Amino acid sequence: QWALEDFEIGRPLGKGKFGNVYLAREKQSKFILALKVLFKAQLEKAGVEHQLRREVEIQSHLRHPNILRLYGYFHDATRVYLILEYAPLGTVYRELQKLSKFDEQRTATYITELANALSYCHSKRVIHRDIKPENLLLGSAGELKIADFGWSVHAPSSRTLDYLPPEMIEGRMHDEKVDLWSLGVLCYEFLVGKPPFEANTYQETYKRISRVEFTFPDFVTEGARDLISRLLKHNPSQRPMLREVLEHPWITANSS
Ligand SMILES: O=C(Nc1cccc(Nc2nccc(Nc3cccc(C(F)(F)F)c3)n2)c1)C1CC1
Repeated sequence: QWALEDFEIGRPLGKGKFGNVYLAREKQSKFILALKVLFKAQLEKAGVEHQLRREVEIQSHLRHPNILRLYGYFHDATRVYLILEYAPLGTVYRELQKLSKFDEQRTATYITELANALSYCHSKRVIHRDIKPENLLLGSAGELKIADFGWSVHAPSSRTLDYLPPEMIEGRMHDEKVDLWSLGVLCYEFLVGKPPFEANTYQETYKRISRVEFTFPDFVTEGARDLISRLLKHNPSQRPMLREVLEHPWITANSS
């Protein structure tokens, strides 16, 4: 039975959705971890307790080198506390704005690691549906880790905009092919420095996503163009399997 008294709190890592994440050390063992603090009142108001419950259930039970481990949880009067694996090298989000854009080797490596992780998730009937750079963390060896499971629905079939597929914004039926779409958007954003449907406006981004209207800058190689164009199909059925993505020649040539 964990309590706040069991941990020494350190620097704030991030300022989060429903509260900050802190660096923490467990007192007995000196184990370094991340403490995600969520405010109950704000969870009530947003009405996302189910998604939190699913998140907790999913992340505690899944075991993958490219998925951030969840060790446990506890609460008090005002807060819920998530006890998380600490990822030393931060978010791919910060990494992206620091480097501006990624080279093909770094990108294909990240895509490989994500595809492996999502392939595992999909085999356990878990669909992420909230994949984006700020939910992607880097471990001590720079290995990509899915940070959490977001505030999405995770069932095999269900019904910023930048990372959501056309079937999800149009209120249509959506499945595991959502994560393939997200993989296409990430691959584009990694190479270009911005997501393919980015706009100054929500209403415009919505239009871009629905029309699937994006263009490549000249420096995007044909192998990269081929994978991305395969992933960003309007019709989910047309999107490749994660298995095909892992075998794609551009991935093979460039991934570590
Ligand atoms: O800042 C550094 N590293 C760093 C920044 C931010 C986060 C981490 N690690 C980490 N490990 C486990 C979990 C998290 N979670 C987390 C990190 C950042 C933001 C949020 C959000 F937005 F959900 F609150 C959650 N972060 C590590 C240091 C320069 C390299």
